[PDB]
Amino acid sequence: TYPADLGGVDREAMARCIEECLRCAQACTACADACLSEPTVADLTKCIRTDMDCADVCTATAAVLSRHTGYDANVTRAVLQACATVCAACGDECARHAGMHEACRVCAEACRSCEQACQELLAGLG
Amino acid sequence: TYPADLGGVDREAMARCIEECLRCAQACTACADACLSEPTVADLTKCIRTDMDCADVCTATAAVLSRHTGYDANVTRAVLQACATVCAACGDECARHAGMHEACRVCAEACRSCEQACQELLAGLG
Amino acid sequence: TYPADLGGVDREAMARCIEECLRCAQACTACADACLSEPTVADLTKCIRTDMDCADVCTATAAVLSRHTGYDANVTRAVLQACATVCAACGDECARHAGMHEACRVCAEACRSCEQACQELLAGLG
Amino acid sequence: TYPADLGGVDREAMARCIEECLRCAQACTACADACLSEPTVADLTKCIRTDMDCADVCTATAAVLSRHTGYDANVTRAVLQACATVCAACGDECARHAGMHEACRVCAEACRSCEQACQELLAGLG
Ligand SMILES: [Cu+]
Ligand SMILES: [Cu+]
Ligand SMILES: [Cu+]
Ligand SMILES: [Cu+]
Ligand SMILES: [Cu+]
Ligand SMILES: [Cu+]
Ligand SMILES: [Cu+]
Ligand SMILES: [Cu+]
Ligand SMILES: [Cu+]
Ligand SMILES: [Cu+]
Ligand SMILES: [Cu+]
Ligand SMILES: [Cu+]
Ligand SMILES: [Cu+]
Ligand SMILES: [Cu+]
Ligand SMILES: [Cu+]
Ligand SMILES: [Cu+]
Ligand SMILES: [Cu+]
Ligand SMILES: [Cu+]
Ligand SMILES: [Cu+]
Ligand SMILES: [Cu+]
Ligand SMILES: [Cu+]
Ligand SMILES: [Cu+]
Ligand SMILES: [Cu+]
Ligand SMILES: [Cu+]
Ligand SMILES: [Cu+]
Ligand SMILES: [Cu+]
Ligand SMILES: [Cu+]
Ligand SMILES: [Cu+]
Ligand SMILES: [Cu+]
Ligand SMILES: [Cu+]
Ligand SMILES: [Cu+]
Ligand SMILES: [Cu+]
Ligand SMILES: [Cu+]
Ligand SMILES: [Cu+]
Ligand SMILES: [Cu+]
Ligand SMILES: [Cu+]
Ligand SMILES: [Cu+]
Ligand SMILES: [Cu+]
Ligand SMILES: [Cu+]
Ligand SMILES: [Cu+]
Ligand SMILES: [Cu+]
Ligand SMILES: [Cu+]
Ligand SMILES: [Cu+]
Ligand SMILES: [Cu+]
Ligand SMILES: [Cu+]
Ligand SMILES: [Cu+]
Ligand SMILES: [Cu+]
Ligand SMILES: [Cu+]
Ligand SMILES: [Cu+]
Ligand SMILES: [Cu+]
Ligand SMILES: [Cu+]
Ligand SMILES: [Cu+]
Ligand SMILES: [Cu+]
Ligand SMILES: [Cu+]
Ligand SMILES: [Cu+]
Ligand SMILES: [Cu+]
Ligand SMILES: [Cu+]
Ligand SMILES: [Cu+]
Ligand SMILES: [Cu+]
Ligand SMILES: [Cu+]
Ligand SMILES: [Cu+]
Ligand SMILES: [Cu+]
Ligand SMILES: [Cu+]
Ligand SMILES: [Cu+]
Ligand SMILES: [Cu+]
Ligand SMILES: [Cu+]
Ligand SMILES: [Cu+]
Ligand SMILES: [Cu+]
Ligand SMILES: [Cu+]
Ligand SMILES: [Cu+]
Ligand SMILES: [Cu+]
Ligand SMILES: [Cu+]
Ligand SMILES: [Cu+]
Ligand SMILES: [Cu+]
Ligand SMILES: [Cu+]
Ligand SMILES: [Cu+]
Ligand SMILES: [Cu+]
Ligand SMILES: [Cu+]
Ligand SMILES: [Cu+]
Ligand SMILES: [Cu+]
Repeated sequence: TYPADLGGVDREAMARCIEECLRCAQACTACADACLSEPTVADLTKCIRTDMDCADVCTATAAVLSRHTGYDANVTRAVLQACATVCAACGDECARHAGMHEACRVCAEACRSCEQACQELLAGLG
Repeated sequence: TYPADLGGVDREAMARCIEECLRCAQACTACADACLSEPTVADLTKCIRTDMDCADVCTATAAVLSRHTGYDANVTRAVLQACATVCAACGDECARHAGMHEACRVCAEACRSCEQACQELLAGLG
Repeated sequence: TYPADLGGVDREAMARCIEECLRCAQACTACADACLSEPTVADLTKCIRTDMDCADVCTATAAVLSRHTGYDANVTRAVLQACATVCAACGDECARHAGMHEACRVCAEACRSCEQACQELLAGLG
Repeated sequence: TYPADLGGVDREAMARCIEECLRCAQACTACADACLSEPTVADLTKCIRTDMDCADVCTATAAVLSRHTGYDANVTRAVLQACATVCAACGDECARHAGMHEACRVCAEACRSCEQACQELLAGLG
């Protein structure tokens, strides 16, 4: 897909990462809201905050990875590393409420899946 | 899905609107980039600008519509009206390059589909 | 600033609206976080949700209003109306906690100021 | 500002980084639009693309850095590294058009300033 500098990149891995980022951003926005409406909250504040970060970073990553013109591997690697890191953190935080709140079980799966997609694409941008 | 103030809302129409916004934001980000890489551009500048607006508004609309806690129909109606309006404008602009650039044919379909989803949900929030 | 279609627009009002949107988005992001950390919360859930919507819409509005190329008054009016409406809603919600939480007093002022800037610019785009 | 895990962080450096991210996001959005309207473009396509990435990452970074609740230094470091990297890339790209287009001179200064603010805050999160 387009420039020589993106020669040898897995276009399927790029497509999977973009779809995973958009699904994971929406999952995290939905999960921050679901935790907000739980008669519990108070105990879910780090979870809500991490959901908000994870939605913001997945949104930005989906946009950066969607652009081929004037591709810069340094920018793309740094953005993928940020998204991998926040997805890992948000997956772990949501998994802690997997039994207390069904929304966090589903969101934990979304974060873990997007973490894997970012890591797989990052590993191939050498 | 959650509060009494969202009694009588079509949850399926709400879900379709959220998925359409995320697919249309990514379609418009991809199309701004595709037009940027076209040996043409120069003639595609309004198209690129409208793609950027349409991605920004679809992103915001997907997030607002994903939230049920403390739902406010005035805010939701105003955001859906904005998204309907920009999707209409971006659909028309991309359709003009439908024969010159395949990306704009696909993006025009995305904008028209998301315009319909916003209008259908807006009509039922009375 | 640029096209004939933006002839007769107040460039100072446009600049004030953009700066107000960015200051108000950050104020609302900060206030959602401040309410999240308040030993209270539980009672601040509509406030947090409205802060999140208001940040998302102010962010999108700042970007749309920053663009002059292929200006479309219908899109700009609809986006300003959405931002005015959410700033009004978020200003009212934060003002309710003005005495309980200092963050919401400061955020209420930010929302009211950005509401005024959107309304003033909207009134002149006839 | 709030949790023990943010003990020893420079609150002034945190505030400067947030303001720099919001000013730099708007500078880059404005510069992508300014390059789009330049009778040149064609030659400014990498510049426009990098402006779009830099606006998206600065927007996300401003939001993440605005949140104190459940602070995670790994997430914050990774996001600051991404923002530093894209600001460096966008500063260099805009500087190349500093003499051809006044918008890119002003945007290059914005990118360089925000790069410095991210690097200074990152260095102190050890
Ligand atoms: Cu991704
Ligand atoms: Cu993601
Ligand atoms: Cu997510
Ligand atoms: Cu949640
Ligand atoms: Cu949660
Ligand atoms: Cu959560
Ligand atoms: Cu998450
Ligand atoms: Cu994420
Ligand atoms: Cu991502
Ligand atoms: Cu991620
Ligand atoms: Cu999570
Ligand atoms: Cu959770
Ligand atoms: Cu949860
Ligand atoms: Cu969760
Ligand atoms: Cu998640
Ligand atoms: Cu989550
Ligand atoms: Cu994720
Ligand atoms: Cu996540
Ligand atoms: Cu990912
Ligand atoms: Cu990814
Ligand atoms: Cu939608
Ligand atoms: Cu849409
Ligand atoms: Cu779209
Ligand atoms: Cu396009
Ligand atoms: Cu186009
Ligand atoms: Cu376009
Ligand atoms: Cu579009
Ligand atoms: Cu859109
Ligand atoms: Cu939408
Ligand atoms: Cu739309
Ligand atoms: Cu379009
Ligand atoms: Cu087009
Ligand atoms: Cu096109
Ligand atoms: Cu298009
Ligand atoms: Cu489109
Ligand atoms: Cu389009
Ligand atoms: Cu659309
Ligand atoms: Cu669109
Ligand atoms: Cu829509
Ligand atoms: Cu919609
Ligand atoms: Cu504004
Ligand atoms: Cu605003
Ligand atoms: Cu605000
Ligand atoms: Cu607050
Ligand atoms: Cu609040
Ligand atoms: Cu609030
Ligand atoms: Cu607010
Ligand atoms: Cu706002
Ligand atoms: Cu605004
Ligand atoms: Cu507003
Ligand atoms: Cu508010
Ligand atoms: Cu409040
Ligand atoms: Cu508050
Ligand atoms: Cu508030
Ligand atoms: Cu506010
Ligand atoms: Cu507020
Ligand atoms: Cu506001
Ligand atoms: Cu507000
Ligand atoms: Cu405003
Ligand atoms: Cu405004
Ligand atoms: Cu910053
Ligand atoms: Cu920045
Ligand atoms: Cu910038
Ligand atoms: Cu520029
Ligand atoms: Cu440029
Ligand atoms: Cu540029
Ligand atoms: Cu830039
Ligand atoms: Cu930036
Ligand atoms: Cu930044
Ligand atoms: Cu940056
Ligand atoms: Cu730049
Ligand atoms: Cu440039
Ligand atoms: Cu320029
Ligand atoms: Cu520039
Ligand atoms: Cu810049
Ligand atoms: Cu720039
Ligand atoms: Cu920057
Ligand atoms: Cu920049
Ligand atoms: Cu920075
Ligand atoms: Cu920074």
